[PDB]
Amino acid sequence: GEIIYDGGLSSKLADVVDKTTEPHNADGAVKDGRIAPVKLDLEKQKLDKL
Amino acid sequence: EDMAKIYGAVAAVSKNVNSSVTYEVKRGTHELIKVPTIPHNLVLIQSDNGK
Repeated sequence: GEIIYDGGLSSKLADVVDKTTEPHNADGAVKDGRIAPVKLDLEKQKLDKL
Repeated sequence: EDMAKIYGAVAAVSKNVNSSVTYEVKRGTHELIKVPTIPHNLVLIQSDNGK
């Protein structure tokens, strides 16, 4: 007989990244208007500029 | 045009708000090494005749 349903494109709820990501704000449907997170080189095992 | 410039300046100072800080907690951590051999310090001294 004629084929009515033979599957199709399947929508996925989630996109799970497999790579470690740097901290970030919202950039999709929600756009964070605040300043992006500040990166600080805080903990140093050896003195650099002191 | 004057209102556009005034509203632009106000929005600029409203966008000057911090969100968060990110840093690394690494002080106090040191790299380990592996010792493959136990340092025993024993020698066996035996006479020529084995007595």
